[PDB]
Amino acid sequence: PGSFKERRPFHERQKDVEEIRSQQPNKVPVIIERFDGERSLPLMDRCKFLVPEHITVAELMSIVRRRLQLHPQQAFFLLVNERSMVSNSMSMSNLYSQERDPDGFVYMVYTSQPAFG
Amino acid sequence: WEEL
Repeated sequence: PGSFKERRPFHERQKDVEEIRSQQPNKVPVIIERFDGERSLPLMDRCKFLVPEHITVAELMSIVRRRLQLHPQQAFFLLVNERSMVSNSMSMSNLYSQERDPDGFVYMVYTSQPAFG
Repeated sequence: WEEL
C-alpha cells in the first residue's frame, strides 16, 4: 500500500542495509509498521529501526510501547513477518538469520488484535 | 534510521 516495501524498491532496500551494516555492527535493521487497517494503535513517524542485537522481541515490544505511549494494560502484539513468533524471548541476533528478508531487513507489524480476537 |  503505502508500506515501506512499496515506497522503496528491493535493490534500494538491500543497498541501505549494506550501508548501515558497514557502519553499525551488532545492530539489526528492522522495519516496524502498523498492521494494515489497524485503528486503535497510533502511528510512529519512523519505520526504519536499528536495534541492538541482544534485544528480545518482548523487550522490543516494551520499547515500542513506550514510544507509542500505550497504557500498560493495553493489548499490543508485535508480529514478525505478519505472524506470531513461537517465543518472544528470541533476541534480534538469533531470529535474524531465520526471519530476515532477502533485502536484509527484518519486517515487523504491530496490532491490537489477538490471534482469535 | 531510528536508532534504539
